[PDB]
Amino acid sequence: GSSGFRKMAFPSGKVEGCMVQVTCGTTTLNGLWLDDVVYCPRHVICTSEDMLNPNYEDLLIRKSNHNFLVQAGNVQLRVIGHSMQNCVLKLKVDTANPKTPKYKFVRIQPGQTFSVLACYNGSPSGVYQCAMRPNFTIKGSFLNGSCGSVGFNIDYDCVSFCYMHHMELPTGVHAGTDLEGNFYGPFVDRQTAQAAGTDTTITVNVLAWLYAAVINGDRWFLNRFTTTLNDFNLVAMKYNYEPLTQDHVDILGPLSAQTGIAVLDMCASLKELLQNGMNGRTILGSALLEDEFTPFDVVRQCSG
Amino acid sequence: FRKMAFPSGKVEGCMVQVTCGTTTLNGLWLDDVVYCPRHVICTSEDMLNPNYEDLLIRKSNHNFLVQAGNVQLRVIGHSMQNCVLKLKVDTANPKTPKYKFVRIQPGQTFSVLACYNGSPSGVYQCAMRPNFTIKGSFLNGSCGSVGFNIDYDCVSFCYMHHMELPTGVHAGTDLEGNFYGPFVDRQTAQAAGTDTTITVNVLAWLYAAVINGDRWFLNRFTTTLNDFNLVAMKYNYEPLTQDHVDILGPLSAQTGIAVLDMCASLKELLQNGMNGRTILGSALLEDEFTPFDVVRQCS
Ligand SMILES: Cn1cnc(Cn2c(=O)c3c(=O)n(C)c(-c4cc(C#N)ccc4Cl)cc3n(Cc3cc(F)c(F)c(F)c3)c2=O)n1
Ligand SMILES: Cn1cnc(Cn2c(=O)c3c(=O)n(C)c(-c4cc(C#N)ccc4Cl)cc3n(Cc3cc(F)c(F)c(F)c3)c2=O)n1
Repeated sequence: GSSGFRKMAFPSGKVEGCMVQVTCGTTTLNGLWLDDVVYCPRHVICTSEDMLNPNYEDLLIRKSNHNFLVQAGNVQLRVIGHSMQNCVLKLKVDTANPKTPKYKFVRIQPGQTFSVLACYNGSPSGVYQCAMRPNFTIKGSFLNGSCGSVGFNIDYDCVSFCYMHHMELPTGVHAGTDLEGNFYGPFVDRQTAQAAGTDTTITVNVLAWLYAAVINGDRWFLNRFTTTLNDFNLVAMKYNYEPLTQDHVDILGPLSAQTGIAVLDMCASLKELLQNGMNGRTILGSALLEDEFTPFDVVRQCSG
Repeated sequence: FRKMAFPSGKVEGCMVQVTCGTTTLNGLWLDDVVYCPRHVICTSEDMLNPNYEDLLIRKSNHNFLVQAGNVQLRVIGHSMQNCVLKLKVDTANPKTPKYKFVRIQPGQTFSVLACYNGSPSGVYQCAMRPNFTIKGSFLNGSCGSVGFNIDYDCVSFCYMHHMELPTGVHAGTDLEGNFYGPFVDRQTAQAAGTDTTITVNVLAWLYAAVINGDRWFLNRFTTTLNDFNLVAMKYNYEPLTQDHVDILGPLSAQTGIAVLDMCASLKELLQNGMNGRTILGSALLEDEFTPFDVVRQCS
């Protein structure tokens, strides 16, 4: 049929050119170097004696510039200023990053997707795509030493940084901040076991992925039941799916036009899947309903 | 575990576009040579069965438009090597990474940088299927996009995309222009043969499950390699080679589970099914993570 379907990340080169390593004493993690400032998680100034409940502002006033070792590949960068914005440490260095891309800091909404460049000791190791969960965690793939890896989207030639990785929660999901240092979700940069709120499924993204499945020739789940938007949302909420808004229906328009399947008709298919299950069948090779592709992700991949 | 691509920056810096007339596709610029599919020299009249030798004889350096963005790179020599065109240019790419060309085996995974008009659009992980296709994601204009692995600072290029087959899977060559599989670069009826399951990767996935403490399927037996291979083929699984056994060695050592004991465990799963149980939260056995991917991603 059409031309295949995969989780796809943005090319990571523009972000790779910004990754550095930041060390405080025995403590090492990753930083992001843009112009003459390096941004990283402030937890780097804590020690194991501090980590349970750090007083960051005490820790920082006791710091000197020379306490921070910033390395870009093989070159050591001189720190000539330091400050802290929320949970992000900013180190001013005496040289600009020549590879600084055009960029913006943005705070993303639950449901939106982004790419993550996982790094260790300042070196990029892998790229993958994630979503901000409705409970403001992310289901990433990160190991010890990934602290400071960033998430982003690319538009034309501009990198929108939206995430900086801080921690792994006990359930194995991940928590972090925007680039102003504000956590997504109710989390705190202390080494304490932290639970997230109950998660829900991102309905508009499931619908977008069902439209991808149709574009790829997988149509077994379609039906002719009718639904209104309100009645679809009542069933959705019953199954811990997020509400679908009229803005969602509008954003699904291009996918609906391309496949000739009305958005509310696709909702009636999803309603049936939620009530009856998949009967051990798959959709796009998946046994589960996938909710980490946005409408934009689908269109870009299947039309653009 | 999840599927990760390699950081794509080293390959991004090698992508260019190649145009002949009104036809444009992607090329790879390493040192002073640009590599691209030779299909670029065909017209819509040539496509069913092109005479590539003839079409190339009629080409001169001045007929090829190579661009890095809007910047044209002057072509100073051309040749064809199997199904790849090689265009020598007058500028060595200053972003050339350390690199090798390698030809991979079925089962091996790699990252694809999908590009359109020389501009990278996205990166994803893929496996070479046993039928020598990939289940990629590509649109028209993606011809010449490449697949690669990175080891330390070195980029091992293993795939250059040529075409989509009627089932929507993809076919291409190595960087010496030799197709994976029986495919040819012309618009004919060619079809992917029936595919099979990549046994060595399933085994690596079971090892990953064990490492993470998910070990219910470890049965009390062992098997010979021959008996396992004969049973595997009955379930449309690939037979294991001696090289597969060897690449499983680091996971076998890490878990203390002999390769042939894990084979016996998989044999029971094939013969009996899951009983409704899951492995790593999946009712399905995954066959697109290699033993390297498990090592790479658990560490
Ligand atoms: C398994 N895994 C998956 N993702 C991760 C990411 N990941 C790391 O990369 C990492 C690291 O590299 N490092 C280095 C430290 C660290 C340890 C000490 C000590 N003793 C002091 C400072 C730090 Cl930053 C903590 C880290 N932590 C714990 C942590 C991180 C925080 F920013 C935080 F505010 C908090 F309260 C706790 C972490 O979660 N791990
Ligand atoms: C939906 N989709 C998914 N993957 C793709 C990749 N994809 C392209 O990107 C693409 C392209 O960009 N282009 C430009 C051409 C093209 C057309 C003409 C004409 N007329 C002449 C030369 C070429 Cl290279 C053919 C292409 N083809 C067809 C093709 C490509 C071959 F190299 C080949 F040997 C063959 F016999 C047939 C293709 O498959 N498309």
